[PDB]
Amino acid sequence: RAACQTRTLRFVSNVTEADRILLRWERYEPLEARDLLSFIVYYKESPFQNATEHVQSWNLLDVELPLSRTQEPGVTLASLKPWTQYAVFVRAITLTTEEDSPHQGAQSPIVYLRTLPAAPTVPQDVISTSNSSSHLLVRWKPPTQRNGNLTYYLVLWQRLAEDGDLYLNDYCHRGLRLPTSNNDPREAQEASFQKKFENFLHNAITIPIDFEIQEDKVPRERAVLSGLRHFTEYRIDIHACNHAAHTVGCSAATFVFARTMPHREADGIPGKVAWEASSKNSVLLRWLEPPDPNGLILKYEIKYRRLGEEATVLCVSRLRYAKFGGVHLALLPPGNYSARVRATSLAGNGSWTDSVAFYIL
Amino acid sequence: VEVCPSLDIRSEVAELRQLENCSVVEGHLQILLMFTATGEDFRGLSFPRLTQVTDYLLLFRVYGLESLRDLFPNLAVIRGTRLFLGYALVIFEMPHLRDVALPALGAVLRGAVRVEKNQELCHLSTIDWGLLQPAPGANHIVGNKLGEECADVCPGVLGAAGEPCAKTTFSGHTDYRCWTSSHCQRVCPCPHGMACTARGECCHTECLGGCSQPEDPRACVACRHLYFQGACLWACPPGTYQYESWRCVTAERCASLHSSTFGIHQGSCLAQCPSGFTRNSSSIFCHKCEGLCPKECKVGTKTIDSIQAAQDLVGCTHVEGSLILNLRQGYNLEPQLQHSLGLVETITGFLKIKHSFALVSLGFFKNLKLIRGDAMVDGNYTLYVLDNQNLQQLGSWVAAGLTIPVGKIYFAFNPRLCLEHIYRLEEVTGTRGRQNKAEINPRTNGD
Repeated sequence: RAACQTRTLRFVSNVTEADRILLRWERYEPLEARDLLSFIVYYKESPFQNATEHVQSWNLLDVELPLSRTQEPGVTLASLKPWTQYAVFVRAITLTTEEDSPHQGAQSPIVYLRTLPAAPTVPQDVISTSNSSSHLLVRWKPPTQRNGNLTYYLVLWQRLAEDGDLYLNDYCHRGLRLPTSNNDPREAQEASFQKKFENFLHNAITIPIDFEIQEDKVPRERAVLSGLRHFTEYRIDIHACNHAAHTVGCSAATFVFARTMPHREADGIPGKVAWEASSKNSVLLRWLEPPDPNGLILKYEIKYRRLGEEATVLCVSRLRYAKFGGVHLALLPPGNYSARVRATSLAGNGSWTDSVAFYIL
Repeated sequence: VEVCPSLDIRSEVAELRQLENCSVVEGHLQILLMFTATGEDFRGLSFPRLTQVTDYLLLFRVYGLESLRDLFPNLAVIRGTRLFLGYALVIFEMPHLRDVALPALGAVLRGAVRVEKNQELCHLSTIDWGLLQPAPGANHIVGNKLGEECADVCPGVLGAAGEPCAKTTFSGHTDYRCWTSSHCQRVCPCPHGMACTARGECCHTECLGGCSQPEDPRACVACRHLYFQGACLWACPPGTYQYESWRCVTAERCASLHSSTFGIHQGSCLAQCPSGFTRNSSSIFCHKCEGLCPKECKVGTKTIDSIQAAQDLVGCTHVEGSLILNLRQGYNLEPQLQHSLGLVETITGFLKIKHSFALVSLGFFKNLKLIRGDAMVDGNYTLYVLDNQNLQQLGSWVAAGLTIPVGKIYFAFNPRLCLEHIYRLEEVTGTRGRQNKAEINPRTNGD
């Protein structure tokens, strides 16, 4: 019926795409008469260059040869993962009803074709921590789909300015929860939501080209960022890359937000606290703001007390402090008074300064 | 004032320029994936003319954008005719975003709100969604900045920007309601869904979002029920019909808007008539179907290789083209292929079946009645069954049901197809002498 002496079919043209493979081979016209034949193409994903024909594991594909003199048969394999090796070979069928006629089957050598690479998947499991006030340590995992030969990771970190609402407020009333640095130890609708927002990112590419983005390239799956400001938040974008100068580019970012450790003594008050009393029992105390605090200064707490009795505290906002450059203390019994001042920043409480002593008569 | 169909914007702030003259988006507005965007590009960009989005609003990874208070300073109503998985407003993974800030937002007619994974975004507990949505319990607002980690400063409260505004109750909390530190939410005394103005007196009932004069339908900024000729109406005038669930159009206008499958059943000019109704060429109104919808499907030469490749034809009755079945790797495909193919009643072109090793029988063409043969296989063939290793029944679309006007048939290499079935097909087709030997001849089919 079939499977007679076997001929050889040569591939005349191969085209590789990101997820397609176009193939052509010479037109094997049968040594026959008003008969019929067609080809069947076997292709399977084989990482290595060892594979066995005829056998399932393979994926079959029928191709009827066109009825003309030009346009060699050709096929277009589709839905192929990028940067994968595929073993392909074609085989003629040439089923005939002739009584006495050679069958003369034909097939082709197994040929391995590699499809073009594309941008890889976003990095997975990005974690970050701070070991000091000017360093950030970042770790992650390789992308799920490398889509090529992994070469490096593009790391970008951008400084984040504090929101303006902290600047205008009175934090003596309605206090808020202060932020902290980083100390990480370095359902159908939900699935559809994540699937849609992953298909959104599948078409996203990145060209490997108070706010200033600075670039870095890292070979391993870990990075250290140095020279940062103290107690300032940073946004970190991490893209996986491969041969991407001509490819569609690098991956999409996997940004995380990390804050550096507070500076230990950035909230200290410079110089010494001066004063200038008034004849109406009211006294005025002056002190200059810290130049570079941890984020910003929320309030000033001043502790004053008469010589001998208990202590009294007073909270002052930025607005009240800046309205006159200091603090007024009125309606007090005459005597010798001692005062200490502290600054409160986003990191937390500051350090008490030296005592200032004055008199009221 | 402007049509402005649904628009997706990506990858460039320049692409955001297609809303210059837009007034009402008759669709969904998407802004996403703007990696190379800074806080300077979005500072000088504003679209004050946009005042309504019919479908929904989505924002996804727009870098540099800090607030929507400048992008859409006059956006008022989100109709929510269709939803992004039930959400009319989605804001996801937005770096640098600090507040939602839609200061002119009047209502979200239908759909929930999803504001997730914006690490720098707060001012979300200072807004009551009860004065915006009718069912605020479906909102999904998690993953943002910690609620107690930022000061949701409203223009009133403590020493702030200035004049305060009213406070309501949303989830058992009586606190100030505000959008940003300067703009704060708008309320006014009258029953729900009654838009008001600067004077505080709320406008006509049909108004929505806002107005300019009270108790004047022509002065509304957004029509609650229907819109026509700069006025808000409970229903369209008798000479017009609804369109996109939001405006009134004449018959010829909505006929031109879809230029063949449109219909005006139940006073609503849709794009495809619903189930149970259809129209072909008469006056455009989806009258009730007799017993089934004669869906017509046009394909050039639809090669079929699997059930998934055949699910396209689901529900088709008249096929304008040819079918080329080739099912080799399947197993017991008859019940699966009956659902897809089997409502077909006429094939204008040819029918070919090659190398179908998985097809035990051709019984999934039960309603097939005619194969005219307009598209005709080379060699003067219309029915071309070739190389079917196990094909026994050849279906039941026989006994005077079948009719092939032109073109011959061709059966070859069907060992298990007994010649009795082929000869019965020849008899019921009414054309037996059309073919000749070696086209049906044994030693190939019928062993």
